[PDB]
Amino acid sequence: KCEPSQFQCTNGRCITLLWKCDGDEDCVDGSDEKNCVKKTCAESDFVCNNGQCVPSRWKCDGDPDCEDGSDESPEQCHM
Amino acid sequence: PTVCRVPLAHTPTVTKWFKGITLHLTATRPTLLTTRKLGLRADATAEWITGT
Amino acid sequence: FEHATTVPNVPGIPYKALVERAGYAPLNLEITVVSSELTPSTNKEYVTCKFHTVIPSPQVKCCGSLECKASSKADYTCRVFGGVYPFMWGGAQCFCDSENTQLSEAYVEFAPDCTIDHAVALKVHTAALKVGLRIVYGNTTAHLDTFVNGVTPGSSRDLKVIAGPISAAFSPFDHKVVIRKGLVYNYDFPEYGAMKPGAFGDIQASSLYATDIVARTDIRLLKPSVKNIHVPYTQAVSGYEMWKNNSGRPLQETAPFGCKIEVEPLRASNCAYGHIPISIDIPDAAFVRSSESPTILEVSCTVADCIYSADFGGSLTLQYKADREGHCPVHSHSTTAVLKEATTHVTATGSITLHFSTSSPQANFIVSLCGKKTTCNAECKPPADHIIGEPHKVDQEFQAAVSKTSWNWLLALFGGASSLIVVGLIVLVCSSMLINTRR
Ligand SMILES: [Ca+2]
Ligand SMILES: [Ca+2]
Repeated sequence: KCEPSQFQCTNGRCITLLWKCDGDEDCVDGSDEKNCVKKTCAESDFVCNNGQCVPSRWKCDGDPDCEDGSDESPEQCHM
Repeated sequence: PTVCRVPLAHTPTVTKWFKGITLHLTATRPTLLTTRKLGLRADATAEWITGT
Repeated sequence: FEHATTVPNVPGIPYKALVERAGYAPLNLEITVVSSELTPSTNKEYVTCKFHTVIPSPQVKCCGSLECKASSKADYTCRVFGGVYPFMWGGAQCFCDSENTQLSEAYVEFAPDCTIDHAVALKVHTAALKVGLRIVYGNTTAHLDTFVNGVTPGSSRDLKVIAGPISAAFSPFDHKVVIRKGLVYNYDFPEYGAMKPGAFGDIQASSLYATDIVARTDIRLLKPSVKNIHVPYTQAVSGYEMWKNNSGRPLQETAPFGCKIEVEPLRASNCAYGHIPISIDIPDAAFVRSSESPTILEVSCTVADCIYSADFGGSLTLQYKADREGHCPVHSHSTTAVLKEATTHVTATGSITLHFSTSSPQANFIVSLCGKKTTCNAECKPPADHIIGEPHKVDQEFQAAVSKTSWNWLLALFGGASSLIVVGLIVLVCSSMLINTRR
């Protein structure tokens, strides 16, 4: 264990709270990001109809990237 | 409650002589030097040190 | 068996002893004080912080009189002022010219940020010592936390150690202690109910959310002068703020005996004072017959080089002749010299180099190699380094702290003086009866 000044990975090694819910994966299994409510997308980040945060460059790149395929739907980017 | 990043001062150089030490301290900003003896009497000191 | 040992209470230097009973091989005892906890019995007096002066909306009676009604709120000041004629944005609020009266109220509260910035005034009674130990006997290592009171049979599994009462009762805390954001101060705070304006504890309460807040902050209510509606007041400065300005330094920095003051609970950890009369109860399975242990037929100790220092600044080689292989304990039967190791490999004939530490300027300690005591004589020079980063392993006696050369010369001078005294005595007694027989 470790002090409340540190957040425990689900591995055994604990990183500080400033590194938790900061948009950066610094847990081996990512248990420091996929628990907090910071679901915001960046200024340049495209948003799927499914809510996933995908880079804007990935949109209509020719290959499906997002779970629902909205990134490559003909409606979302005309072809 | 949260966590703040605070400065770490320059590690002092210790000059050793008979029953005493000399601390050559470098501090660009006011820094706290606290000492105390580990016996029956503390003789604790406190000083805010600026400069070398 | 019971081994009456007196382990010095300093956290980190092992205490090496040797336990024997007739017919059994000696065993090596190593007691290490890993952690210490001095937890005193506390009693929460009250909680104080910066007060928030609450001035309610003024009450005005246009043509009439208002009365002061007693209230339970902290430092409730209440005054009635005649002839006011107050003004708001819109002009006169009353129709009488000089029969108006204003009711000025001002009580005190707890600032919203006091859930973090507040002080707890505690009275601490006598302290208790709880130590974590590292008894290593033979080959097994045990960990246990015991109370140093002399009566509790605190036992991990079977070692059944009893920590006898500490020789010198010590406590970094006086009777009254203030705890603020993890800092502990030794402050003679005012009692619950006797609060002075401008001093620490002018506002008091059992808890931050209690309804029994009491305060004496000297709220003086003044006659309104401006035409606009106003409650004028003057108040003493916050005693909490003044104390925060001139608190002094915490016990975390002014404590004696190198104690670490910590909160939740209030405790002083890793203190180095006094002695612990600890009694051990070794399981009989650890001990072994002398017949099976190796025996030493002849051993002689020769010491190469030694400086008396806080570290292990001594070396020692001894030649033995043992009839059987095995392991054997090594121990120094003196308080001024302590060996680094406790056991060593014994093989037929050979020599072993054991490092030790001494404080006397003469290594005149007696070493044991599974029995068969031997004496070492040396010439211990002062150390080269002035300041070291590790505590002294042995105490400073008086007989050992003076060298044998200095002993020889001091004894020579004193014995010479006594020699003149005794020759004077013998000559006067030899002359007395000679004079008596002369006549
Ligand atoms: Ca992170
Ligand atoms: Ca795509």
